Amino acid sequence: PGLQIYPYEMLVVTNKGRTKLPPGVDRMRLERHLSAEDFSRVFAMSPEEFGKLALWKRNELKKKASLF
Repeated sequence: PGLQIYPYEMLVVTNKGRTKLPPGVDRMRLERHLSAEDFSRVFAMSPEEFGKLALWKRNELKKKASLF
């Protein structure tokens, strides 16, 4: 049960505004939207690298992507 992969930019809100996230988004878990080509290109790590990381490192990274 995972959220559909979004083309990052689909969630990469670049203009404040209380915008609404795609039908089924996870703030603290936005990464679940980043495609493998996006996660790996976003966090320079294998989508998996994350599936094995921690909540902290994950946070320190997600913030690097703005998916936090």
